[PDB]
Amino acid sequence: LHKNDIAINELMKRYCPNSVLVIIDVKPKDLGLPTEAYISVEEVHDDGTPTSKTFEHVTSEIGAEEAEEVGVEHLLRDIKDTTVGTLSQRITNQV
Amino acid sequence: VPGFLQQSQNSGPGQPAVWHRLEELYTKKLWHQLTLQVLDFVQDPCFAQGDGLIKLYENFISEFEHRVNPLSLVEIILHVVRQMTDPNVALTFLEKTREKVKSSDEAVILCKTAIGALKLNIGDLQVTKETIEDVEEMLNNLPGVTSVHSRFYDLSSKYYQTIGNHASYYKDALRFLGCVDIKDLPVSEQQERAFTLGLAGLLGEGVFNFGELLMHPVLESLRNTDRQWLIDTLYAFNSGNVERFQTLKTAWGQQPDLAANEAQLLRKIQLLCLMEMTFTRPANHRQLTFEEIAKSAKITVNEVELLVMKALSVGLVKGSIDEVDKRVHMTWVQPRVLDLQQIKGMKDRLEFWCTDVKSMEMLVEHQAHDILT
Amino acid sequence: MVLESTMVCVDNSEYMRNGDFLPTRLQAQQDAVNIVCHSKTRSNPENNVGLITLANDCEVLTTLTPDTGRILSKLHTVQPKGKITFCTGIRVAHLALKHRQGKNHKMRIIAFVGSPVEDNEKDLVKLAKRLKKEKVNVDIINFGEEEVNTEKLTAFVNTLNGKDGTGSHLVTVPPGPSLADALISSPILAG
Repeated sequence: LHKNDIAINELMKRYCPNSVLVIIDVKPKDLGLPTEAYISVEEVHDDGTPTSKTFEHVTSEIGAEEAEEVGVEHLLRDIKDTTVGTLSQRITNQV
Repeated sequence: VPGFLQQSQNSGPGQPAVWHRLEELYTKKLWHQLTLQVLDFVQDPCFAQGDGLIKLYENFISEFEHRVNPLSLVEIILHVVRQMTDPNVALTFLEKTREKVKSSDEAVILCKTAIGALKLNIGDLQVTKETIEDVEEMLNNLPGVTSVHSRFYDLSSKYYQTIGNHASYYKDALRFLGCVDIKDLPVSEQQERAFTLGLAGLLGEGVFNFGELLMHPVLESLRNTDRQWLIDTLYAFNSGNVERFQTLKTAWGQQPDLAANEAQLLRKIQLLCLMEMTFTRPANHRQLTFEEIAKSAKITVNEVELLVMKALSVGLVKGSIDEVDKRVHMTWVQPRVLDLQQIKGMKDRLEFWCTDVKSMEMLVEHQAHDILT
Repeated sequence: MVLESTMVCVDNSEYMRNGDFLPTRLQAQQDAVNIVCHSKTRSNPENNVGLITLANDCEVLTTLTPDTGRILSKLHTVQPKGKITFCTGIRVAHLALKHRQGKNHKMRIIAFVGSPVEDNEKDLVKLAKRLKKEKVNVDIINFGEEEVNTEKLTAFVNTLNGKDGTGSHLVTVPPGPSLADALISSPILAG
């Protein structure tokens, strides 16, 4: 997020009461979990800052739906090493 | 009305240059150069014999003024009620200004601070607790006026001079000192301002040093120009040592409201020495016995339990107590401002953890890598 | 039915809050927006008109739309208080008209200046060479007061369209309390 990334929310707060944002990455060099999401709150400081209006992250993941299961799980056809059991978790154990 | 300004327009020599400008202000129907020029004629340092006369013309201005922000009404009304100084005829005029303004800027806040500014006369208890309260609830969604918080904080400090309150001055003084950087005055107010800030906020309840204000870098010239016993004894409170010498040197310097707060502040440093004796030791074999507490805090045996359970009541320690040895167990330390050696210890121990996690993870990965495959 | 997209720029600056013009400056420039929107509607119904301001922020109150109903709504309660903003006013209007769809339509803008501006001459001459390299004609219709016998706008329109520009003008404000139709009577003819 850069400095101008508050004014978009400050426009469309008059549409959604808590206008939540989503930060992604189109370039999958991220070996972390994409689809970051913030939300703007206020945390007004002991130093007497008037109003600090800061975005704060609430956690995120990728959910499931029955039809999109058919879609995604057919669009892969690529990799399946899991044989889900004692070793479907060990790749993520390196991770 | 033009004759009403001609008759008071004749005021002397030279000054009629801008008086003859004033007799062309209203003719062109400009209302912002007229705003700044009313600010000029009223900001004009005189005895101001003409403001109590021209205030009828200011009503004449308010007739077909009809859009202009009443911040100029504040900037005239300060000298106006400074000329009047009458609690009878000015409160009615104040309520008239309170009802006759409906502009998009918040003017009810400047009306409540006019109530406060004429509450400077009398009534520092009457409706203060009630009508101070509404103003910051009207101070919403734009605190960046900073005149509203200044004029609100002035009556908030007057509410601190409602004797039975101590932490309010500290709490809102941090707000005002946060919203002012240079105090844009002839400097001599700042020295006693930060001086009584030091005094009163040091007489606060939960605050002990909070050395973010000891490293507040706009009162640093004040800390060089204040009588530096106060800055030094604040460095002793930050240093937390019981230290009878400088904490008696403040009893040498500050005589009022230190005898009445003396046992309080010494009790506060008796509980403050804990959260430094646990910070000095590197948090591994740190179960403290009675002796070093009774040596630092210099209090007797059957008072250290009160001393630790007071901090447990407050919550600036999160430990427990055995008393067969009077070992007070430590599962806590206070987050403290990062110094240079703290910077270095941070980076070094953080790297120490990081390379160990990496070196063991690489061995796990390589040992079970080819079965992942 | 000539091709442009007329970008009206309203003037809700704080010096427009007086009544030196006919009732209120806001109402006279509002009727000026009425006559220019119907004038460019009769000039072409294909072209469309959104509005923009020079307030605290240059807000896109209206997207570039052919209908004037939202124009009629947004010319009311305009909050005519705030510092003038011009130099990035060119930039926000220009990128607003690079958010168009038919880029064969001219980037024609009208500017309403009724307050003393604090522009730098080098900033506006970077804007001058910029708009030379951007194919834009702006006729600026001055209002109210400024540094009187208005300055840097003569400079900006003179540096804007030298060497066969003939598309950008500068309608200075007549400093007399005149009817708004007399103020637009020369701009209703041509630039």
